[PDB]
Amino acid sequence: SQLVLILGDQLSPSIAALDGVDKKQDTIVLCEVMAEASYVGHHKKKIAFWFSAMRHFAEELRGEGYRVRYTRIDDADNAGSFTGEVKRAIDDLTPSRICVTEPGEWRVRSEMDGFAGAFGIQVDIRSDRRFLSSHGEFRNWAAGRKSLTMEYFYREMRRKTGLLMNGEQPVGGRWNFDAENRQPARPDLLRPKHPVFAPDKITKEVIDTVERLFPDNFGKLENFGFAVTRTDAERALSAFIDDFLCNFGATQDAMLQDDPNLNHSLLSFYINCGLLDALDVCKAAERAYHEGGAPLNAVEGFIRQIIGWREYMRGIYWLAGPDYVDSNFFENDRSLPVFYWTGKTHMNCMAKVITETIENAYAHHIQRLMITGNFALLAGIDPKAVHRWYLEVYADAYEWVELPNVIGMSQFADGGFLGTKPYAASGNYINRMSDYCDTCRYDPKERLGDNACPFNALYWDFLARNREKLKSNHRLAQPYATWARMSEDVRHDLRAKAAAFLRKLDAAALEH
Ligand SMILES: Cc1cc2nc3c(=O)[nH]c(=O)nc-3n(C[C@H](O)[C@H](O)[C@H](O)COP(=O)(O)OP(=O)(O)OC[C@H]3O[C@@H](n4cnc5c(N)ncnc54)[C@H](O)[C@@H]3O)c2cc1C
Ligand code: SF4
Repeated sequence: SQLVLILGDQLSPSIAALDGVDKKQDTIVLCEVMAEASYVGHHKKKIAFWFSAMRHFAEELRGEGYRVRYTRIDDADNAGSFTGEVKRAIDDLTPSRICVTEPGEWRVRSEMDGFAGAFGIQVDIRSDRRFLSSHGEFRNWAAGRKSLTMEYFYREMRRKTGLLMNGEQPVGGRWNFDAENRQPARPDLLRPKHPVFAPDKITKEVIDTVERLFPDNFGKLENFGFAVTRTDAERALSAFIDDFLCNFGATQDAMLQDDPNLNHSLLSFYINCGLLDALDVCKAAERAYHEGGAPLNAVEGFIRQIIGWREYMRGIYWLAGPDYVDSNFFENDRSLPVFYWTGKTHMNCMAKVITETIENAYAHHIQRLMITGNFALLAGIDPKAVHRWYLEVYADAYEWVELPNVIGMSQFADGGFLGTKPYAASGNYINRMSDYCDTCRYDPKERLGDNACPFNALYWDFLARNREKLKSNHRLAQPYATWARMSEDVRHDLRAKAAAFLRKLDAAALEH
């Protein structure tokens, strides 16, 4: 008989490990196991989402006729590790083999590589076919290139899937419509509200348990609205296609104080644990285009984020190896400011985004990149500490997708390995793309003096102190030219102002 192990982010009835299961003799094993349980950064809503999502999946599998062994977070016998739980399961079920789908984390994959020797039983680790490229295919793709860029890989995924393909030509005569998706947005108070799902009996029980076992963890549990069933996740997909997809590209980079969601889909939490399938989501958007529900620049832009970025990050993560997390191109050692955990900062943009993170366990892409990520980059934060924050505070966070977004795209801590450019930006960018500055005590137009937006001096200081490593970068040529034409006294005053702000950070850090 088989022991079929299914992990917390593999909540799909077509997951590879269920291939060829004998429903009457095999047993599916689901275990609420948290290796980092004592890390208080993990958002309470994320933990509640994990476990509620997993308990509904166990019930769904039983309704399908499977035999399911379930261990809760609060079970007295919970061994606290996948190995310990698999050992407890072997004792009950006396299987002749273990089937499991390859995990999405370096550390968990290695642990499972040890099952065969630790238990003396056959172990079959199956390739996770929810991704379009195997590890080997992606490695061979990268070997033929020398400089990796997402856009090359995306073109290959467009051909492999057929999405928005007319034979071997892209639908509409163009591969990518990003150029049309970059304007700022004014508020639109008729934009519909996003779907929320009231907690059912199982979710309320998880919510109470999380409050009881992680009382001092980051984040609020109030107004938990995540879908936790396959059917409700699809209701969230439907809501996005009917209400927001047609305007998705229009506002893709915009930020608004009173609208935390704009036209984003808010489906990442569901795709990443298996309640939605990535290719099914793209096909839904593609259908919307042919039925006239959305324009091409919006549909292609949406699909590019999933079979382009999301599939690319997965390949980068496995190709870069376990020690990618140690990338530190600029040699930063500064710790993460405590206001990333509290929101208690006078920078209005940072305050609002961190607050939304506290309350919702979600922020949309341009806030992760250009607000909290940009600040950490400019401030010279240790990239590993930035990594820990993003992995812990967002409900769609898993290492394989978060790490290449933090190490590569946001912090440039790999020196540009995945092909992006440095996203350093001054307060002038935030003032154009958002209305955060309108109610901020600081002034985005000032770089010196007590009123000045902190991003302005920090932007120049970042460029100045990293000049040897960045001067050849084409996209920074104009900024470095402007810098070299300032007087020595102006350059000196900008760096002294930046030092004074970094000093405020260091003095607070050397409290705790
Ligand atoms: C510092 C940083 C950390 C990030 N951490 C994560 C993370 O932990 N988990 C995560 O899923 N995404 C992460 N991203 C990518 C992106 O910000 C989120 O996927 C997005 O905000 C999810 O919101 P949404 O579902 O409304 O996406 P939408 O704006 O509706 O985008 C549609 C879908 O495309 C995918 N997608 C879009 N952008 C990216 C991207 N850059 N990389 C991978 N997939 C993408 C997601 O599946 C998303 O659901 C990160 C980006 C940055 C800059
Ligand atoms: S002024 Fe500087 S700090 Fe205040 S909001 Fe605009 S960008 Fe953020």
